[PDB]
Amino acid sequence: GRRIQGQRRGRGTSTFRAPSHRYKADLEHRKVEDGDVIAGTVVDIEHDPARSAPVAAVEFEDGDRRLILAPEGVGVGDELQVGVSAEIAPGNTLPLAEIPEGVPVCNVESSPGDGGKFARASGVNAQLLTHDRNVAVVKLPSGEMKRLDPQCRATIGVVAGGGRTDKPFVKAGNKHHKMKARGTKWPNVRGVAMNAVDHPFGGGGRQHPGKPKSISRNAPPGRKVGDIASKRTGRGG
Amino acid sequence: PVYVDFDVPADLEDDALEALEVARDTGAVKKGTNETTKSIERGSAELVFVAEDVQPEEIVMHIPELADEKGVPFIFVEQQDDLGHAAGLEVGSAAAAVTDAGEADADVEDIADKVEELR
Amino acid sequence: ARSAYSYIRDAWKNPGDGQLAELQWQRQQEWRNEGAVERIERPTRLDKARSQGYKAKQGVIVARVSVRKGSARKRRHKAGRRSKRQGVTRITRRKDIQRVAEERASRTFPNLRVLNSYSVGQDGRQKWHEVILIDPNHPAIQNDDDLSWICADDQADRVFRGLTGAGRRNRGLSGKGKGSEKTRPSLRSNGGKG
Amino acid sequence: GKKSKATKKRLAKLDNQNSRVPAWVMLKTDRRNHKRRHWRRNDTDE
RNA sequence: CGCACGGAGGCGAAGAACCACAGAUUUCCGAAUGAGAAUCUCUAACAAUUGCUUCGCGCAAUGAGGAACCCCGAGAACUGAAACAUCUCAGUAUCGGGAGGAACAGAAAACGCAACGUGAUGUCGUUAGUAACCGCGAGUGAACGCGAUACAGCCCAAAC
RNA sequence: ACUCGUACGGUCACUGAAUCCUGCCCAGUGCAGGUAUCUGAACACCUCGUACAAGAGGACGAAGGACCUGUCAACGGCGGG
RNA sequence: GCUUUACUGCAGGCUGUCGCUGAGGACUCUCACUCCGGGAGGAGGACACCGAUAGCCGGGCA
Ligand SMILES: [Cl-]
Ligand SMILES: [Cl-]
Ligand SMILES: [Cl-]
Ligand SMILES: [K+]
Ligand SMILES: [Mg+2]
Ligand SMILES: [Mg+2]
Ligand SMILES: [Mg+2]
Ligand SMILES: [Mg+2]
Ligand SMILES: [Mg+2]
Ligand SMILES: [Mg+2]
Ligand SMILES: [Mg+2]
Ligand SMILES: [Mg+2]
Ligand SMILES: [Mg+2]
Ligand SMILES: [Mg+2]
Ligand SMILES: [Mg+2]
Ligand SMILES: [Mg+2]
Ligand SMILES: [Mg+2]
Ligand SMILES: [Mg+2]
Ligand SMILES: [Mg+2]
Ligand SMILES: [Mg+2]
Ligand SMILES: [Mg+2]
Ligand SMILES: [Mg+2]
Ligand code: NA
Ligand code: NA
Ligand code: NA
Ligand code: NA
Ligand code: NA
Ligand code: NA
Ligand code: NA
Ligand code: NA
Ligand code: NA
Ligand code: NA
Ligand code: NA
Ligand code: NA
Ligand code: NA
Ligand code: NA
Repeated sequence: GRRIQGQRRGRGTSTFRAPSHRYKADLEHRKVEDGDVIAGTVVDIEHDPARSAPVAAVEFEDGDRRLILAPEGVGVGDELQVGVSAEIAPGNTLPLAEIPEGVPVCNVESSPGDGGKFARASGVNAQLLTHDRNVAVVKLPSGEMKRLDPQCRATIGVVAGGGRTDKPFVKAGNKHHKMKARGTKWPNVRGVAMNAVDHPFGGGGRQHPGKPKSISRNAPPGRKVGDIASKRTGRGG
Repeated sequence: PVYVDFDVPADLEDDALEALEVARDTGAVKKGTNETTKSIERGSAELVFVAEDVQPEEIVMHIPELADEKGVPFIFVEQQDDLGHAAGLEVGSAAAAVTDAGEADADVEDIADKVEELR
Repeated sequence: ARSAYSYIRDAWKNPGDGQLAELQWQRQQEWRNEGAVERIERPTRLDKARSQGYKAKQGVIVARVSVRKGSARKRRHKAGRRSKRQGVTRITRRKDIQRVAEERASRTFPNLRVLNSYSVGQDGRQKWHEVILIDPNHPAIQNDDDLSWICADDQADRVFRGLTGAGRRNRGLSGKGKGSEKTRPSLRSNGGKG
Repeated sequence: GKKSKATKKRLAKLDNQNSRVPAWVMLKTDRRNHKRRHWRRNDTDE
């Protein structure tokens, strides 16, 4: 048959790429030698086209002007600090070790100095639970307990723009506009609505998958479709 | 480095090279690794010199152990070009051998003794 | 008596033992950070180089080349093929890695010609070979009785036509009797069955 | 369209090639321009 | 005073035309090389990769072409087997790299008519559709030797 | 590539606004988890064989399978008497 | 052309083993190797990646 849509994706053609040239900033934590003597002032609050969430323009002491992944409650004029000795207030960034347990955090680093990887989407947050000289246990937004190096930096507070998901798109056009700002092909044609040549579920006199939807982890691309290595399906039991 | 098991102090090296110079003018000296190797094998070697900046090291790797199973004393020189100059060459030398000194036998003997002590 | 060279040779008989082993473990760290073709001032295996024709003279060049280990980096068929021709994984190229190394070196030095080459080890994913190249235009070589032969026009791009030692062995020309029916005088004249 | 100096030279040449075999060549050879090109009926290159 | 037999005019005994050899001139693009460009343009140029090196592009090299031939790599399918998978078509078509006037091969870690024998290598004739391979099906398929052609034998590494 | 992205994400599928709802079935097939025991290749190892080798056998045993469990808004099923 | 528990194979995934690969049937370490860090250095570590091979799955494809 023909390559399935999921296979066309990987080639990285225009249709599947994110409108990168239209994006504003790669939101990473600043690098500080040590000491913490790095503070800046929020100069503006802007919309981030890559995340449908606000972002903050900060002007640092040493003349550096950069956009920052903004937590809720950050405003123009506010002074933010980054470093070991940073104050424990919303919007500041310091290593997990300097953060008091039980405090909501966002933009958590996976490896110390990577600029942040976890809890960055609208209104989310990680929960710093356990401290130690060896490991800082953080609960990610998915509910998972993550063991991290206490040296991994993070920002105090929950990510801004919380509740974005609360409102329905209502119409195709609204989804369309959002989709145009992402690396995604939309709308979505169901496999079962296609011809056999185009998809493992295509074909038939009526619409139905011709086999069980639960596919093995070992299935090759072009065949891995439907419910991937599902431990279970449905709602009952 | 892989063939170097001890560090020769700058002052000892100076004495050694000076002895080599009076060795070429008085007695006899062999220049070059191939000619040095044969001295050790033929037993006509009294003191062999080995540079430490030899690249590749394969060229001189064998000198130490070969010397040991021949009773022939050996000393390390930091630079290849200094050994070549001391031997009287316009070019450098990875290894040299004092084949029978001369009006330096006193000093050479001491240098050999100073090295055995230096282990 | 034994030449000093015999000691370099003897060391290389077992590159995984003794001082040489420690040398390789150290060197390869630097080599893996070097490029595809690196010109080196002196051969790593002096005895082998001299044995193959190397001379500490003007116009004689040496370069270390790294080439990946393994079989053919082959693409699977994109049209009809009988089962026999559907393979990908087990297919290996007909030119040995050493020969690939020689060509990569010669390309790097377009004006030079390959004289010979030899192995200097490998790690888990690549092999290194040092190639001896010669400047057929330098008068220090045009006047050398032992090397001037390489200056002739018919020796141009000798490596690309398999006129190299590794080229000739890989072409099955080693044997002069049984087994060389389809190799001598050339693979092509024998219908490509060698 | 915007013609370049080189394109212009070529168009000029094509126009010149589009002339007729002079009257005297007929007499000299004791008796056709096989490359007569009309702007509408024919098509030039580029 | 080309093909080309017009008109006008001119050249040639200061030996023209014409032919041979040698030299002069030889725009732009073109490997195309200062940079860019559908043959033009912009402000000194071996661009790029290399060898030597007075370490300065100072001295040099490579690039691209050519009717096929030649050498080194990559390598189908129709087809045949009265289907078809190994096999066959075939190492063919086609593709990548490269030399020359011819390539390639070549002075035995050979042969093995086993010998008290031959004596570098191509090629031609033969050996022979033989030996060998093969759903032991269809098909596939040498060599030594011999008769010829032409003949040529040497240089390093190391020891010292 | 997704991605100047990080679970309020984005990938892979099914259904197809709202309203009232969405029953029973895990035997087969699929996916997934577990597994005393059974089965389970090659290398290395042991026995035999061979002055070596081919080869025969053994021991150990991964994923997988048997076996057990979960799962139908998973493929699907919801009859005769 | 298409399908599949048709025949035969081929990618791909999983898994053992060998090489890279090192020191003291469960374990410690650091030196290759990998990742993070501008750097200092940190994490991981003879595993993983990669090369080779073996078993299972394998109309994704011929
Ligand atoms: Cl969305
Ligand atoms: Cl060449
Ligand atoms: Cl004979
Ligand atoms: K066929
Ligand atoms: Mg970013
Ligand atoms: Mg939704
Ligand atoms: Mg788009
Ligand atoms: Mg749809
Ligand atoms: Mg339809
Ligand atoms: Mg299909
Ligand atoms: Mg329907
Ligand atoms: Mg349906
Ligand atoms: Mg021929
Ligand atoms: Mg006109
Ligand atoms: Mg130009
Ligand atoms: Mg047939
Ligand atoms: Mg038949
Ligand atoms: Mg054949
Ligand atoms: Mg024979
Ligand atoms: Mg000579
Ligand atoms: Mg990296
Ligand atoms: Mg099919
Ligand atoms: Na279907
Ligand atoms: Na070359
Ligand atoms: Na063959
Ligand atoms: Na026209
Ligand atoms: Na001319
Ligand atoms: Na040039
Ligand atoms: Na220059
Ligand atoms: Na037929
Ligand atoms: Na048929
Ligand atoms: Na067959
Ligand atoms: Na006879
Ligand atoms: Na069931
Ligand atoms: Na079931
Ligand atoms: Na059709």
